[PDB]
Amino acid sequence: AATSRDALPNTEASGPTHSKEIPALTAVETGATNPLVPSDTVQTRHVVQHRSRSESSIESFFARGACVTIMTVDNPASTTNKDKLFAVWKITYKDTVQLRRKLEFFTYSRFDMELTFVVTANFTETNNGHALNQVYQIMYVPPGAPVPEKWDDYTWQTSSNPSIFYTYGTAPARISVPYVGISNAYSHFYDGFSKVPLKDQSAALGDSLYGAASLNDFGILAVRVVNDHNPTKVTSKIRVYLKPKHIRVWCPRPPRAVAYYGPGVDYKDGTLTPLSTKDLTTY
Amino acid sequence: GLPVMNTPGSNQYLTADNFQSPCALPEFDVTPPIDIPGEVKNMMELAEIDTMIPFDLSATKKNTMEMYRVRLSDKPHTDDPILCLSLSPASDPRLSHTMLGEILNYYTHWAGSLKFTFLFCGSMMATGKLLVSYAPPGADPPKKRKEAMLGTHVIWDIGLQSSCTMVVPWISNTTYRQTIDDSFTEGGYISVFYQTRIVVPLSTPREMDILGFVSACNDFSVRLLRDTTHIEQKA
Amino acid sequence: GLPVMNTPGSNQYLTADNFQSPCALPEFDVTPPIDIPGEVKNMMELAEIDTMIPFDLSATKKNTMEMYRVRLSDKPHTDDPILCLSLSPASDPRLSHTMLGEILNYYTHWAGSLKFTFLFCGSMMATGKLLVSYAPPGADPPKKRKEAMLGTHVIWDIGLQSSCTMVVPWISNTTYRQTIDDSFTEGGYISVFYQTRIVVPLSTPREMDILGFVSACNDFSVRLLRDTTHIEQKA
Amino acid sequence: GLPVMNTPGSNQYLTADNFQSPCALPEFDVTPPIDIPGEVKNMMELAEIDTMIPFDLSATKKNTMEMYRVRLSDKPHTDDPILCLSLSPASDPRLSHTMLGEILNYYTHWAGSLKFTFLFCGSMMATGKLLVSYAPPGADPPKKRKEAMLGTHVIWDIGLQSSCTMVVPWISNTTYRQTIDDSFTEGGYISVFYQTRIVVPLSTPREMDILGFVSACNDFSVRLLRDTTHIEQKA
Amino acid sequence: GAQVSSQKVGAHENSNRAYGGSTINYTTINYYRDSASNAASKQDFSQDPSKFTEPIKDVLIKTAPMLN
Amino acid sequence: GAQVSSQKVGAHENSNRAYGGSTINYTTINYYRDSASNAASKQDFSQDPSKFTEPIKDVLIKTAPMLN
Amino acid sequence: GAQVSSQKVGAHENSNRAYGGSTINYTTINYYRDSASNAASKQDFSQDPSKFTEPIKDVLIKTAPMLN
Amino acid sequence: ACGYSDRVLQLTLGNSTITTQEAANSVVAYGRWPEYLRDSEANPVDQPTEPDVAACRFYTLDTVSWTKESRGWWWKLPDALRDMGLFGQNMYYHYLGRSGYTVHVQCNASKFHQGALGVFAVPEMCLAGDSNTTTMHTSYQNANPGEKGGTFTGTFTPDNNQTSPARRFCPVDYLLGNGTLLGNAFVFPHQIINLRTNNCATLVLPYVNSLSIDSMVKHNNWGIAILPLAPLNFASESSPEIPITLTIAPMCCEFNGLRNITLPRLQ
Repeated sequence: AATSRDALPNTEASGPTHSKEIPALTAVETGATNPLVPSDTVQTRHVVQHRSRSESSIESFFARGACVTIMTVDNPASTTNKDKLFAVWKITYKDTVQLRRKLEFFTYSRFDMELTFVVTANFTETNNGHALNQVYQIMYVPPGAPVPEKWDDYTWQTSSNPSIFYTYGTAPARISVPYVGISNAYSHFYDGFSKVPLKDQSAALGDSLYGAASLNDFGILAVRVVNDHNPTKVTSKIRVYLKPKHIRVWCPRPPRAVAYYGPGVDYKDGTLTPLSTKDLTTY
Repeated sequence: GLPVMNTPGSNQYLTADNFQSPCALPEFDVTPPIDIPGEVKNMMELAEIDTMIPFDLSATKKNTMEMYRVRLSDKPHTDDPILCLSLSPASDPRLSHTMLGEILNYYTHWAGSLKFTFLFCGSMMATGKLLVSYAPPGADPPKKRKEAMLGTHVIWDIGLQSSCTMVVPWISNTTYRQTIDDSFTEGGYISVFYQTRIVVPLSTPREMDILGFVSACNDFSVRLLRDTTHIEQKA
Repeated sequence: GLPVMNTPGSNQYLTADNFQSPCALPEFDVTPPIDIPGEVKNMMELAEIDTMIPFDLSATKKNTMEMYRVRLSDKPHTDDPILCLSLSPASDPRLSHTMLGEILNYYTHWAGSLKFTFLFCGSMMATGKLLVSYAPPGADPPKKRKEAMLGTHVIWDIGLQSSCTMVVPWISNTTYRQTIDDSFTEGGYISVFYQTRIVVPLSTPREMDILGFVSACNDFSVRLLRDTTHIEQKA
Repeated sequence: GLPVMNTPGSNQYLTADNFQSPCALPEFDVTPPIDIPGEVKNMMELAEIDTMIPFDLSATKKNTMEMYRVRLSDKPHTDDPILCLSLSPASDPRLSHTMLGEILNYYTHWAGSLKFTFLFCGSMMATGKLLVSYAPPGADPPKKRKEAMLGTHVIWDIGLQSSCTMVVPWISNTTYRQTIDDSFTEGGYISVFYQTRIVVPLSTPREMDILGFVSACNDFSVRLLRDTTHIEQKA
Repeated sequence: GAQVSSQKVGAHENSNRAYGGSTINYTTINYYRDSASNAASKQDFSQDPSKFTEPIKDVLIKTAPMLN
Repeated sequence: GAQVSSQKVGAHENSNRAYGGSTINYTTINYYRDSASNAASKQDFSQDPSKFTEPIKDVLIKTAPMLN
Repeated sequence: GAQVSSQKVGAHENSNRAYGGSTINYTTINYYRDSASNAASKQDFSQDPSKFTEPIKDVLIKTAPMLN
Repeated sequence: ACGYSDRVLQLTLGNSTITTQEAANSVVAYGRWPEYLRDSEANPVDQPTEPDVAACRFYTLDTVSWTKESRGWWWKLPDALRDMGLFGQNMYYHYLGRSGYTVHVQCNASKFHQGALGVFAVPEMCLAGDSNTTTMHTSYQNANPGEKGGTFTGTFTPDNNQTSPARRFCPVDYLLGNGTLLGNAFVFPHQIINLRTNNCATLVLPYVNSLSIDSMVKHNNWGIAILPLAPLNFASESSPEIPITLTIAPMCCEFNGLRNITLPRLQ
């Protein structure tokens, strides 16, 4: 019944005292934190508190949609000596600091990823040319499926691969995805290995990187330029914005203190110093 | 069919917008949730858990253990502050990183009473009385027990019950204060002084240290979410 | 009329999307369906029908009949596996093509207990006891009856009832396993050994062969559809 | 789904349009309103509060205090107007700035009866009778008490009750008048004359001044909002 | 002539109703006169795999001996 | 199958109802069969911070002495 | 959860109802959960100009003498 | 009534019994106390084995000496035990093992010493390695120290050897080893043993993990990390030394899918 948009317990009035009751004194060893209300260390009046935590709720903290990655792709002239560029990004929030620190406050999470795409595009070369409104294909290639070889190959036939055909210049594309986790919460922090080493085997044959779980959890995104090699080479960028909608979090871990380094919690030297200076006796 | 009219604001994407959108994997049998020990329903819950304040931030002692140990001595009673602190559970470098102060940067307005808890970490024999004090803004910060004394203080005692907590009652001119070092929405001033002196018997460590913790009270709340300055993504 | 607003995600085609669309042939009198013998309502139904495992995949014996006949002999009792198999009803070349293993590639997560059925295809006289066994992952695969024996086994008997079935109970750390040779979501290990030896009387074929079949149980289910690697369209 | 049709007037922004639009800060806990002393529910409320008319606008006396003091003397009774004024609570420079006349520029049509209130600001001894008068348009403006007298007048008296108010009854050919100096929708003519003369005893200031105030009555109302000419933004 | 049905929500927080109780529905409206134009209602069934797994001119009891 | 709920208006003038009295509602309609496609209903709850603040193998009375 | 209200028609011919009788209404539907997103309902009130026109530590009768 | 004052306890899980006398009324991870797997949320289909008393009892690991230059210690529970009686043998024998815990960190001084040991029980404690070149490359043999456990360090030291590296964790203390401030670390289930008062800390940790029951040989769950908050001092003496010693007890544990014995390359 106590929803997020209620109204903090109104401040009760309170006069002098001289009781053997000792609210003020704690003892942090117990790990428990004294739930002392303002009403204890001072005489308080009867304030009718209207303010509510309706905005700090776990749902609202992650109410904005963060940018998980950018993806460069380009359609060059047929006569191009180089193969046509089709970017392929492996679904995993861990690419940019922002959304990665928010999620990282919690040990485990169960959310419904609601991916949106703001696709842009300019003419590379100095050459003064034209290009009929391009259309892009954003194929979701599920963990284990065959990742696209050439730009135009069979893999793109997409008989069973959830794909979106975005026409340039239009309301930015959006596809909601339900908890696609193998477990019961995406583990923001995995302690342990994906293969245990066994004595009756070579040090290699059975090794593995710490913290890594599934080879392809979330999946991979194949994005091509669907049209054919056009005289005027046009490069494009597909910025994907992931916004965790129906979300839940567990175990409140302390926020990242020093600059992120790689997919693993590991940290580079130098960046190791986070705090700022201040005299132990200056306001 | 049905004559409609596209309204100013159509084809417009708004990051924090909330509209229903086609599902990429139709029918996908979602895996049933288990009952994992330790859920969290609202950020301000975390705000009510004490986190040790790194009181000392001297070039030498910063970014290293020594930063949380506020040393006290058996020096002859003086009337000078054995720590200060600008109530800005967001701005002041001393609080800017504590869970509370770390969550406070992801917001533009904080409110409600805070509760500083101090733990005497030293020899069971050592005794003494420390005066933890707060004085709302707009007046010379307190630099002498004589001046700080006048404000809101809890003359604490180093005994069996090893810790204290001086609630800083939400006394402010606005309903919420800027979570940035703004002058109009000033915080106030916190400062612990010796009400006596830490007296010790012979063959005792003459230099014990105190650790301070800070947390919000079931009154505190924040609003208007933003991006914390705390972590940068270089290139 | 009616002021509407085009929302982020408009004019967007989504292959697996499900929206009503204008009908090309309006009124076309569809032909009434008859009751054709043999309907199918759900793929996992097919998954519950045994399909012979091509156990031998040796350059010589592969892609040819000899590939499904697992030969057994009247050799003096040994403690070595007369077949192995990595429980990966999707990954292991040995299962990758069987109906079950063929449907498993059109998916990203499989689950539920499987059931391997072995048929002794040899002279009515020949007898013997074969120990079909399974051992959940994370331990040295079993290479001796002495080690495999410790796991989950069904010490089968070559008699009147010509076939057996060792159910491999769904014992796994996740609710579904990756239908790709992933290390974290490892399958386990299956392996038939001679519990005695195939003993035969005089004037009998001394080298009979066994055929293995595999299928899912009313527990098995798959999710998150994909494109099978199995068939390529060159140019 | 649902076959719709974009209607003439789609994707069209209309400044004064009123359509629901996505919220930028979803959930933001708005701060509860207090009960601030002095609310206003409708502009025409302000229109009913008197504001002193700057009657004199002579190059010398304009834009300076002297502009609101309409001086009267103890001169021997004459039949000439001691002030004029074109009823155009919007157009005539004399009214164009008063609250009433200042709000009237933010509109294209005004209506209802106005009420001019005059305050005798002079020596408690000085007495006299001033004839404040109004004559609807379409006739030679009144320049002699003899001609103004014929119209709608209130022959006021300088006594204990220091002020008077001549209501100008809404007498007009249209339901509202152009808040611009339009000829068809003419206002009329206001003009105070001495009905006797301001007589004073010896040792009294022989040149006292009168201040005029103007305001609307619970009948007045305006319509069709526009941008006041009064304040320009150069570059 | 609304076609309101219940979705199969995985009791997700603040989805409308879950482990706090409640159900989740969704409105549908066939818009075209021609049936072959309706949205694939996904409310499909499931038969017993028996017409393929257990097809015999008799009956098979599992605890019994196969080849009687 | 309309999902009409009450907004939490800050009693704003001429918003429909406030300090003159009245309430404010908003219609919602789940349109897609797949739940993970519904609009985040924002009607989320709030538990007591106790499983983190006050977690002990006993009970803690504030007016009492901590370390008994 | 329709919000049907009456427009203030100026009894115009064939507008739905006027000098032949009848009333005119218009449907409204708050669509967003956040109140500060609703259409300015324009059904605003009007107080008496007294707290500004007639503000005195007593009462003023018009037919009476001002400065009593 | 009587001396049932919070300060004295008498833990008895299994056939072992702890009876401390300065006891700071114990912590129960997240209110949630350890229990068996309810059929409603179970996963693997065989019969789960349950050592019960055979395992559930208290196992003392090995003691750590505590000086002035001491920078902290860290254990990886699921693993930390791997030897300790049957919970050691059952540990390896099964592919799946869900186990709860009761860590009792023992350490007492005289009324004349001083210092505070923050005993933090971090769920999914992923400590960071030490190779500025490649990330996570930390070796297993090295990643799971068992009965002995590892130890936090003063300042980070990058592993340069690259013909072949040292592949270890280089866990800095102010960053709780996982690159996140210690002063903020008081968010995990914890107790500060503050020499003046209590002479032990008892945290009961219920199995926490994204899965119903998971592995053990592989994946770790809880990890204890004891850090000296208030450095130890005693009398104008060069250096003092008190010995901190933890005793853990695996509670409501169960294991699935028996096999052949696992024998990891721990050397």
